Amino acid sequence: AKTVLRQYWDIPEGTECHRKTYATTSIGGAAGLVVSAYSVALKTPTSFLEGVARTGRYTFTAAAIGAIFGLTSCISAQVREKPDDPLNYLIGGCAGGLILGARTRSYGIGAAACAYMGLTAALVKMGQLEGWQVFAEP
Amino acid sequence: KFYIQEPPHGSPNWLKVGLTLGTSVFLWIYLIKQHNEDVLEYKRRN
Amino acid sequence: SMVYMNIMMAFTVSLVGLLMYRSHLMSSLLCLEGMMLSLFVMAALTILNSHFTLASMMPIILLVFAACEAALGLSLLVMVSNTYGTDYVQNLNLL
Amino acid sequence: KYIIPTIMLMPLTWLSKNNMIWVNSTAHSLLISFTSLLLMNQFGDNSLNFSLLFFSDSLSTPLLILTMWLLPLMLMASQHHLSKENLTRKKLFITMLISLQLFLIMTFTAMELILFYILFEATLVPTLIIITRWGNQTERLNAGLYFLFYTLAGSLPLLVALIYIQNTVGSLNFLMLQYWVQPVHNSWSNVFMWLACMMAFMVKMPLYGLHLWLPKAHVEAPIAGSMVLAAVLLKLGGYGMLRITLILNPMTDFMAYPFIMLSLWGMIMTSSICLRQTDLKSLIAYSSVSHMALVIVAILIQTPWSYMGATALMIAHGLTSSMLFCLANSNYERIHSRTMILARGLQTLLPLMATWWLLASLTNLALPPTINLIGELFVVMSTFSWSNITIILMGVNMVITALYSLYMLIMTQRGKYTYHINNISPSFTRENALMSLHILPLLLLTLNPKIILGPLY
Amino acid sequence: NPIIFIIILLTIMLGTIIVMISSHWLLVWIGFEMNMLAIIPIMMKNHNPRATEASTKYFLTQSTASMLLMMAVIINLMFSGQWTVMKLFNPMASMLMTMALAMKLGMAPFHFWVPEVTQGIPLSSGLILLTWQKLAPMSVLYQIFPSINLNLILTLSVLSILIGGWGGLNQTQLRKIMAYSSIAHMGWMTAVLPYNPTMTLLNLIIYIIMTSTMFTMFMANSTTTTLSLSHTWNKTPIMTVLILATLLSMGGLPPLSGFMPKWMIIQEMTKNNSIILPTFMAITALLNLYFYMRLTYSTTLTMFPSTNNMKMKWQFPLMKKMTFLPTMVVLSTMMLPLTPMLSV
Amino acid sequence: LLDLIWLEAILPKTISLAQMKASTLVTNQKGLIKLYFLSFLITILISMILFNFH
Amino acid sequence: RWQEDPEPEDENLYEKNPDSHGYDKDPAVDIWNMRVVFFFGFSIVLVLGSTFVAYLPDYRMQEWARREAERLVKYREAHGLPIMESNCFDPSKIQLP
Amino acid sequence: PLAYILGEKATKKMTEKSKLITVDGNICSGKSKLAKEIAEKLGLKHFPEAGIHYVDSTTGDGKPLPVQFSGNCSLEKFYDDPKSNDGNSYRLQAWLYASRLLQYADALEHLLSTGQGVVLERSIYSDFVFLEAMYRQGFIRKQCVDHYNQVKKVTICEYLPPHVVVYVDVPVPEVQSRIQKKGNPHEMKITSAYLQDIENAYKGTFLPEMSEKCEVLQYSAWEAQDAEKVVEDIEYLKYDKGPWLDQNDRNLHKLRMLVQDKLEVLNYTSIPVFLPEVTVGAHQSDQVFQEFTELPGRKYRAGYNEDVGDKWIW
Amino acid sequence: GRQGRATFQFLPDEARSLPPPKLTDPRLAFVGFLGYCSGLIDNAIRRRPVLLAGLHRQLLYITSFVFVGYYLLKRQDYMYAVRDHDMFSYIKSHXXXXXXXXXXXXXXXXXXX
Amino acid sequence: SSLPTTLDPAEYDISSETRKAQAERLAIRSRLKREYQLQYYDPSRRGVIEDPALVRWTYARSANIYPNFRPNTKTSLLGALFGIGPLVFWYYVFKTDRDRKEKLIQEGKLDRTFNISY
Amino acid sequence: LLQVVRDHWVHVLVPMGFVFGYYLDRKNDEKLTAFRNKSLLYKRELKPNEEVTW
Amino acid sequence: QPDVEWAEQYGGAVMYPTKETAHWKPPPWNDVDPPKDTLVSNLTLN
Repeated sequence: AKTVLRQYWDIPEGTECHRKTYATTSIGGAAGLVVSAYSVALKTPTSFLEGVARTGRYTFTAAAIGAIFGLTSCISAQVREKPDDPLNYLIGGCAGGLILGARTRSYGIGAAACAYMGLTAALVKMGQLEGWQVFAEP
Repeated sequence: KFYIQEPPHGSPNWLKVGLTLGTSVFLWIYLIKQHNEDVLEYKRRN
Repeated sequence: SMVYMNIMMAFTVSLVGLLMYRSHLMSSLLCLEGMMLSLFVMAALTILNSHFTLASMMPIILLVFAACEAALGLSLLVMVSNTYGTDYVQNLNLL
Repeated sequence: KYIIPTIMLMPLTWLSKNNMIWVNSTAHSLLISFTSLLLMNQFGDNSLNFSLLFFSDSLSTPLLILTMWLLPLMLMASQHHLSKENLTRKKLFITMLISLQLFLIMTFTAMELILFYILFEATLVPTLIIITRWGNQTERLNAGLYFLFYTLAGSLPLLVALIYIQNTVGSLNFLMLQYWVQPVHNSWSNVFMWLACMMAFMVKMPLYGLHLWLPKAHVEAPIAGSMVLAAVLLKLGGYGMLRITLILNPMTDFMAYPFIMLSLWGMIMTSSICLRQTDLKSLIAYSSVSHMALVIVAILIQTPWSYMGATALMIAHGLTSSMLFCLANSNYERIHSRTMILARGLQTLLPLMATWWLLASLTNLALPPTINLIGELFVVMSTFSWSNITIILMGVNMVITALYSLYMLIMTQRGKYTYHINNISPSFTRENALMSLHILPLLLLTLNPKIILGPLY
Repeated sequence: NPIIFIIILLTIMLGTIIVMISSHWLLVWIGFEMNMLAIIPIMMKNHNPRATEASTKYFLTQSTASMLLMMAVIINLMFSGQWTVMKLFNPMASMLMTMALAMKLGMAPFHFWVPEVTQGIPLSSGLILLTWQKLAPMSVLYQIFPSINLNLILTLSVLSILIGGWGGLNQTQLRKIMAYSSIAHMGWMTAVLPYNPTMTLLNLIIYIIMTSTMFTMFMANSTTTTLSLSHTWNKTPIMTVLILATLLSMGGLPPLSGFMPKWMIIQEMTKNNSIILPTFMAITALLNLYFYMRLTYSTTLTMFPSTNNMKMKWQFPLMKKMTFLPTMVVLSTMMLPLTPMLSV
Repeated sequence: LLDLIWLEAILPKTISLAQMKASTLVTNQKGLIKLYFLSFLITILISMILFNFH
Repeated sequence: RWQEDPEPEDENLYEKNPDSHGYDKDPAVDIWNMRVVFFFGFSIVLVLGSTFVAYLPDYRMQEWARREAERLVKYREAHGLPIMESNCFDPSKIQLP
Repeated sequence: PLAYILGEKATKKMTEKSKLITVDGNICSGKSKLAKEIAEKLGLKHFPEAGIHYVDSTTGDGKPLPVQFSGNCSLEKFYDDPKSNDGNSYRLQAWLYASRLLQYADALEHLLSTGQGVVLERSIYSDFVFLEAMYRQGFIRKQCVDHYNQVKKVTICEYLPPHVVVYVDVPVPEVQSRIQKKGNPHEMKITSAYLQDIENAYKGTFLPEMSEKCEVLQYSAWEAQDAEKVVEDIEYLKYDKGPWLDQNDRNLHKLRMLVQDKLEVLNYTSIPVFLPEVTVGAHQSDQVFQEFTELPGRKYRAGYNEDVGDKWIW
Repeated sequence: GRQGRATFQFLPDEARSLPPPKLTDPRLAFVGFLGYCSGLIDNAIRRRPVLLAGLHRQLLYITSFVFVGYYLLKRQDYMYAVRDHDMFSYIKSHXXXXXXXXXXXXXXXXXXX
Repeated sequence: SSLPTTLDPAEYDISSETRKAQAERLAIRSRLKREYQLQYYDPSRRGVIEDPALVRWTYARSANIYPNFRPNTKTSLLGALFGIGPLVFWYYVFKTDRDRKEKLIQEGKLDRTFNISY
Repeated sequence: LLQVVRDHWVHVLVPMGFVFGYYLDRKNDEKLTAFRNKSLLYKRELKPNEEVTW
Repeated sequence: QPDVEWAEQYGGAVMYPTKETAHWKPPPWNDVDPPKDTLVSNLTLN
């Protein structure tokens, strides 16, 4: 939702932490439902038995990605000065991208994604400036 | 070899050959005369 | 406002009915008839209320092209029942 | 004057009879190389303009002459190879080398950033076909795939960079027009603007990271040791770094500081690996990383001394490393395996070639001033003004440059060759000609290389 | 088939003319459904089980596409009530307009039919009639370039190159590779439409010609990579050189004129303060090049497909535009960079 | 360690990821017009609620 | 087994048959190619070419500035007080504040 | 070929007293050659049996191509005494099938344009009898037969009508004595069990050929070499309710367009499936294709060539 | 940018036929080379001996690309002039949108090393 | 590196079961030697022979990059510490030298009087 | 005269191609005629000859 | 040089091996044959 994403750029302006974590899980949980919605259409064996299990493996993990990314953003805000930094939320993306190898016991896929998710999420916090726009009109 | 066992093409067409060599010249005349007309048109307008 | 809350709802219900399947391919073409029927009523109400007079011929033309698809697509359904025994969505070969 | 004689070299090969071919392609390219040395060497106070921008001019480009010098030299080396193949494919192949040299004439002459880039990427397609066909070794496709995987993923970021700069400030086109240059204020949006302009020339100019592009192209060689000279031209093809750093971003060079450091270990650790490796071509391939790393260190400092050393090194490496590949070609055409341990023994079979081995190996080191010492010494003296500690790192490289040349010599000086029944005939007349036509221009540049190291010199 | 095959083919030509020369909303509605009745007989042709399955999968997706498009036409009477093709005048009808046109084209979410429809086509003559068919929904999109929301066009253009770039990697069928390059190129089509509607028409010119050069060179019968493999030695070696000029041009390479769309699509977008999107365009375009990278190795290498049977008699196909069009498809970047003005 | 395995690895990672994510689109949904049309209902529901445009 | 592939070729002549040659096929053309036209590009471009590399192309005012500087040293020492350098390009220009 | 809307059309001034009569099933010896030569009174054109040199004889220029260039190590003398370890066996049969597909495509094109009685010596529908008999004894691998069946399923189904009249010859098991009586040193010293298996497989192959609504006629050795008896039976027996009887507008034209070009019909014959016996090597095939280009046959074009004809350049 | 006071049917406007057409231009010669190139590879796909010396239907291939290319360049010379004309007229009418700044010797920071 | 005395007459079994194993060493050695001897003393050879021991030697170093190193263990991370480590090491060396130099230019002049270079 | 045309049909094209390049690039001087006599750098009022700089 | 083993690895099936797609058999060379067996085939009256 567009309304939830606009709320995401108002909470870190202050020092609110307990409501910031819930705002990230509402995005990650909904985005987890989007990815899992296509997986239902990939022929699920035994309807409403393993189909619920297929939603349970994706939506819980993606919300937990948002939960850790939400929590570590608040830890990085309290410790050390200067609130607006690309390096400040880079560790948050690394810790949030660390549990991609928690879905399956491998510790290699999550470690490879740790640098990738850490850099891409930092670009979002780099995209607060005027020089970064995804969609434009004129 | 002498094109044994019935050759499909020996090329004494003159129907297609006459038109391909013909219409190309017809294209040449049509382009130059309009270019000569446009050269007179460019001088008359300005 | 009043009537348009039902005939638009009937269109969205038929929109679900097309894309949802229980192996029968005949029912999808039957819903394509309903889709054109729901489009016929929705067009009729917009033209008849706001007295256009000229646009009244347009749903009649729409009715012709409704039956154009719902026959030529129906003829292909018969060709499935010629190659295979009975028409089913599950019975396919393409990858 | 350099447009439509190389384009007139194209129908020459097709029209000529099957008995000739090689006699026409070489003779009608040597007189073309004579005219480049005749006309392009003239300079006024600053940069001239030969014509309107289709092909522009020269500012600090005697590197154009080097490509014209290699215009017949590639045809010299591929004589024993492609001698048993089809006559129609011989006509097809020479035109592909000509097309490479055609775009190479264009890239050095054109003083654009837009026209330069699309013809810089127009050298990629002919090399791809030249590598993936006539490759003597298996898995040559990995040398073809990674050739366009590493380069294009770094160079397509130029389209989002170059067009962005001209949309903000005037137009890049004429370059001498581009002195509307505003100093870069060092913002986070300008971080990726600098990186995208550099990363395109961080691939062809091999660092420590993203350097695997080079040795795979040399080990899985296009043709034995003949078309490798075109890959030497691709190494010096990253001369846009001289123009981008000078014009587009002079103020913000804080981001250059980590890239010098990355290339500083691209001097020691790239020379360490080049000590044990079995392939003779790979012992030139990894040495070519270090000598071209010298330029990447130099340019990012942006001091006037570094430009003098860099422009010299671009010409120095283009005639020394390519000469070493010709020595690798002469060994591969006899044994048919590039193993250094197997091919062991000079003077017992090859007496005259052993002196040419010396005049090519020792040029990697700083001999009596050829162009390599003149290239290196100005860069080392430029790094001291940058920082005093550099010569401790640079001095280790000076030791392993001796471990380049002498190790290539000693492993060929050991007189044995017991298993070898081949290599009975010493050398052909064209074989020794490659050794002369590469080294004698280096020997003539000992006297006065004023028209070699010239960015306002 | 005698005259009747030409008459059916002429009604697709006439069908798109109704779409092109139009002002009325029900007039273009007819123009789309004129094609629906006319592609299906050419889809069948050789009385195949694959042809019956492809046509039914083609119809049921594209019949629903038209009826979704007619909803947008009726909402244009619910609000405003003007039947002139210029604007949708609605934030609701614009959604049901763009998504309906996405169904007929090879855009991201409605792409699943494209590879399986292309496989079921009997001949190379029928394979053209999908690449040429994509002109009809593109012509309407050019007419209604404003009042259409960025959030549900640009997302469908970005995702289509992503799924197109990964959609041909696990495929060896020659028809399937061409079907996923279709999905890939449609992302480059609709991305221009907000940032100046121009160049979208030129992107068609480059695409339609370059796709037609492929299938006319595929007149020498080949359906897989392994069937197009036996062509280097058993068949003519000069034919492999000319297909190389069309394989490499479909991907982003500057010496060839297939870089001419990728010239202006990035250029026009960068003018309007957007850099993060054209970066995502060019990088994913390398995955589109990667299909042709492995497909060039079928022609450049030997690959050992010798086959004991050797053809002595020379091949005689149709080859109508197989000579004039590849010369323009290979080199036009140096010839006409000013053609942007001439086309639009 | 470095020059062959680790310094290469960075982009062979993206090659291995592109080849793995290729299967999630090509091999996924084996035939069935039911499976293709069921996904179309979801895409309309995303456009109406999630990626909201009225 | 391949039943078609096994046909190896190994023929390196060099000396056996032509006696004196640079390349294979046609000895009469070989002398005219490997020993004549290669060496004309070795003679003209390297010896007559060397009289253009550094030998008199004037070259970016290297010898011109010597005659220019020598007359300017004597001029600004006898008549002027500063020794040829004091301020660059800007004599009393527009100030910063 | 493409514009048939005018005067030239299928079954126009044709398909009356003109039919494809295939003389097949000669067991092992050349017995079908005598019957086909005798059947020249009713039938206008009689094509010889396809061999190793037929592919160069047709479409080329008179004289056949050499053994090295035409068929890669393929010879009829090698199949006379068939041996294991990298031999011919199957690749000659695949070349034999390609030649028999070529002669049938020419004969059917000769039937559609200008209606004439065409006599064929051993057709496509008799080829699997010649293969399976060799398979019964240890000669051909199991995987090669399945490769042949893949070609069989595609190439045959392109042709909608098989035959009109099929002639069946069943000789005595002492046919090897008749083969020894004939002046052929190569054909002699062949396996007697192979010829017996060829006659045994033909008996189970003639039944689906007769059931395919084509007029099948059986002949004996005493009935053979009769010009009057064979011709009278062909005229009296009329083909009824057969697959040959089809629509002239749709079925006949699509058949004529596919048989018009030799390359279009043989495009399905080349299979992408890799086989060790079917010649896979490209290195020696590159020089072999270059030798064909060096040969002064075609090399340059479909018709006109340098030092062969060419009256005008244009 | 987009079309305003221009209509379809007959590609050049004829009302604005004032600018001189391209006469013996290098742009015409390159399309003429492509017309020759199309007359080279037609003898390559359809097997005909010698691309340079073959059948003389190449004269049609040269003329067609020159003929179409001439009108295509005439459209180029028209459309680039109109796009420039509407740009110049927009500045002349409004004046307030396009601002002029002249005479400045502003202080800028100097970089070290 | 050898730790005690140079190993040549030290630590060996006194003609036990090792004698049967030592005789097996010459059996395989001569087996590879005899096939080498047959492909050497003929005048009609002309060409360097293969020797599969040296072909596999080159293949061991050039190839075996991704068939090997599929279990990325903690030892590979220790090798990575010698990889990225030295590159980040000089970041606290060159910057400390630069901040020493740049501060000396502005406050308390340390610049050379006869420095016309750069 | 008769043998030279057949043997050296291609041998003449490349040096003549240089002459074509020598002439075409020389003719580009007339396109760049702005400030030929103007702009104070080497400007001098010529009387015996018209247009000194090309 | 490429051999028969390289063509088998790049064989027409699914390019790269997958756990989900294994039963997906390659299509025939030209024109697929329908399952003609088990049909209506002339109805009977009593």
